Amino acid sequence: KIKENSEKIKVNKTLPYLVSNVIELLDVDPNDQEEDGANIDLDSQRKGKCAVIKTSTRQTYFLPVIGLVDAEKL
Amino acid sequence: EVPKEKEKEKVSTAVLSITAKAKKKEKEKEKKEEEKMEVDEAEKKEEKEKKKEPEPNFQLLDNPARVMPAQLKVLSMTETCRYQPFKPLSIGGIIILKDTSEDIEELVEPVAAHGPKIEEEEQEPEPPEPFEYIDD
Amino acid sequence: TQCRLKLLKLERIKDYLLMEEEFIRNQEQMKPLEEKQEEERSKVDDLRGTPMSVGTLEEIIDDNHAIVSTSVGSEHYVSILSFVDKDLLEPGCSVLLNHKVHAVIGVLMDDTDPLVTVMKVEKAPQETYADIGGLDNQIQEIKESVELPLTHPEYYEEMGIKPPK
Amino acid sequence: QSTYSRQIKQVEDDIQQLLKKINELTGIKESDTGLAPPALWDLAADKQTLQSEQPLQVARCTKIINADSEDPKYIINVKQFAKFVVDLSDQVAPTDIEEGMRVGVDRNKYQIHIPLPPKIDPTVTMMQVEEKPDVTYSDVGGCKEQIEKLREVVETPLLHPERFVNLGIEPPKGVLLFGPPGTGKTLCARAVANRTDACFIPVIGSELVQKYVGEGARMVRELFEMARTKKACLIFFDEIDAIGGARFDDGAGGDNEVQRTMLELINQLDGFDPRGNIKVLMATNRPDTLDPALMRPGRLDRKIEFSLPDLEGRTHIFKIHARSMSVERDIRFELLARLCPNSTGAEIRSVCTEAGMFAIRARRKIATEKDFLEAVNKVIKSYAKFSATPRYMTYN
Amino acid sequence: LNAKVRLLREELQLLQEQGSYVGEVVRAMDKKKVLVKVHPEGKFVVDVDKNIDINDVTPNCRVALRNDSYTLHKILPNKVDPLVSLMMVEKVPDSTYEMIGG
Repeated sequence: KIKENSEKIKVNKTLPYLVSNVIELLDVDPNDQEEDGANIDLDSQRKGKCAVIKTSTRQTYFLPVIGLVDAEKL
Repeated sequence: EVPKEKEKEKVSTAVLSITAKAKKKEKEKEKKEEEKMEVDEAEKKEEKEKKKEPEPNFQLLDNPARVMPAQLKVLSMTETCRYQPFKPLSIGGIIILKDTSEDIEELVEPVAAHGPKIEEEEQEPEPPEPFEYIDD
Repeated sequence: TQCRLKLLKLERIKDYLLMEEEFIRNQEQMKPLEEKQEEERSKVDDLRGTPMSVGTLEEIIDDNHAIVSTSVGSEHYVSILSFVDKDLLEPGCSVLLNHKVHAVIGVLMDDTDPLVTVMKVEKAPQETYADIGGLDNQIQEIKESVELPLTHPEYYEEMGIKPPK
Repeated sequence: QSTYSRQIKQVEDDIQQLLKKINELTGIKESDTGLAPPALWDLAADKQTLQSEQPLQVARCTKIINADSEDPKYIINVKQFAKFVVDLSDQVAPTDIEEGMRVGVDRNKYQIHIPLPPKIDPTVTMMQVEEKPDVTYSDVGGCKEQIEKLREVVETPLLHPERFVNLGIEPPKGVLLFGPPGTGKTLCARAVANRTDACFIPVIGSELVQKYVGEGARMVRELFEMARTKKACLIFFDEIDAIGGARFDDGAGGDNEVQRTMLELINQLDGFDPRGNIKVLMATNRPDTLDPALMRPGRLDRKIEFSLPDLEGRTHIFKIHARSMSVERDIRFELLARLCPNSTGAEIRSVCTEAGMFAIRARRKIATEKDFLEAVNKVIKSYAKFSATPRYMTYN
Repeated sequence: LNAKVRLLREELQLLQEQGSYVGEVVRAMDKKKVLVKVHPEGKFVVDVDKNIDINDVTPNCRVALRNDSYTLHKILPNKVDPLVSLMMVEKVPDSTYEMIGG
């Protein structure tokens, strides 16, 4: 089951792939960030640990970061 | 028309043109005292037949009729006159008395099977064919 | 006079004649250029596709490669591919490349810059020689350098001296 | 008349029909082949194509890492300014890889199929260079002792390294050509380079220096490095008068750009690495301008002055020039030499030239002694005022 | 009205496209590809569609492109040159004979 999900990761790990720099590391919890109100409740911030990464191609990309990559270096 | 039969004609056509043009163009004669011209180009083409029309016929609409007043006779069990429906005026012509079949039922003439009295007159024989029973 | 005229007619004919004879006759022949050669040209068009990325040939290198900077703001290392001759191309020309795999298909482009236009200012004088009054001789010494090797280079080369510039 | 009219119209008409053939066969777009050397060149390129070389985008190795994925890993930065982490192929052999050198990576899957050739970072410098042309000694003026002295320096060690090693002496690198113009410093440099038969790189002092500060550092650095790697190089730094000048700053732009090229040449030469397989020849009309670093040996081992010749030497420039010409040998070469002393190599060729000018006006194919006599007395009086030598010789 | 809706169903699938670009023709080639320079992206040699406009092959005409290979669409009837645009931006004061007059 880990291997099925990681296969998609493997293709992105293989060439071609870019280098970028980390603008901020948000690192918020997968557990409730706040109960959204309005028309339908639920949470919209169901994102886990996240990072806002800036590509060197002058665009900005949002990305959910994995937990396997050490948090400290980042 | 069958693809194979026509494919033979095209192939033949192409070989004569290319082979003859190949020698004709390369030869040198203009400069020479022979003067048949250094270049001579060689093209031959084919033609295909078009729709045939032997002696005029009158065409109105898409054609559920198509007639001419000048007549020819055609045999029975050999409609090669491939009729349009609703022509009563052409089948049997306007009623026959030139044939064995003499009308005693007048201008009834369906475009399908018309066989009136064959005993009134005789102008020609009438072989029976048991073929329809055989098929049956 | 007569020998010159016949020679010229022949020279013109020989380029034409030879080029042509081999081609059409090989189309009849069952193994040489025939179909292949006509196809090869068709094959350059299909491989290149549209669009085509434009480049300028800075230099050709004898290693089966050339340095052509592509119009995309990055440099490319092109290979002699898509049926092309390395030596045939002369430096500074703009060339057409197949984008899908970098190859110089051929040369036809220059894509004209305004710098050459500024330089070339053609002549059409106000007054000119033989409507100018006196000191006729003073002009004639100038001609020695400028005019005279253009009018007749022959005198200078035969004398064997450095051509006045 | 008729036959010719016919042939013209016909041949031309044939080119129109032929037009499909003109493009494939001769070239000029859509196949530029003749398929004796291209059949070979194309064939070898194809295997590359098929896997991951072409499209090969020029990039360069910024650093060698071992992080992320395989043990061999490199960070290459493409000439669109984005970095990529790439692999390394054995799929075809990498042959020219070095850190900081251009390398080639693919746009489909970014991995190094083949590195770009050594230090082709300036393509600009390389194109202009002639490679060892043949200049005859029937136009490299004079016999003279002046010609002979340079050769011992330049030609002998390259032609034979054998000798120098045997004795255990270090071989020549440096020569300084200095003296006023028109003494054929350029002229001789070319002749002896072909004679030796070693690679000739001439480079202009003005081209080293270009718009931005530190742009000039890129061209020089990479030119000296390129020179060292190839087998036997002579870099003939051509005519630096104010394009070589002594370090100062004015606070408007300064000597900064000029000294930049200069300093770059110093850093790689002495460096922490010494001069590689690079011989250097300097042409200056002003040693007065140069930096104290350049003037000391290790790139300037022997100073030789090729300047205005001697009295005997001027006669020899007449004799060498006459061989090129098809003028009389009944014209005394000596008479001309005495009539114009204190004349450079350029001036003696203008005498021959002038002699010819009088000659064309008269409408002669051959120059005369009359034209000649006249040409020297005009040269001694008039030409002296314009001449380059009083100011350049004071610096020399 | 029926005609308007009939037209309408077809348009939605037609409109689905990779976009468009605007360039100008520097020169055309004899073989019927045209060397045009797209103003924000690179220069391309690419063919014309002759179902719409044959004037797109004419040099020094600003041209529409419809992307699918950077194919030429039609020539735009509104053109500009930098020399006219220089006059326009300044809005130079223009004055009659009286002002200087006297």
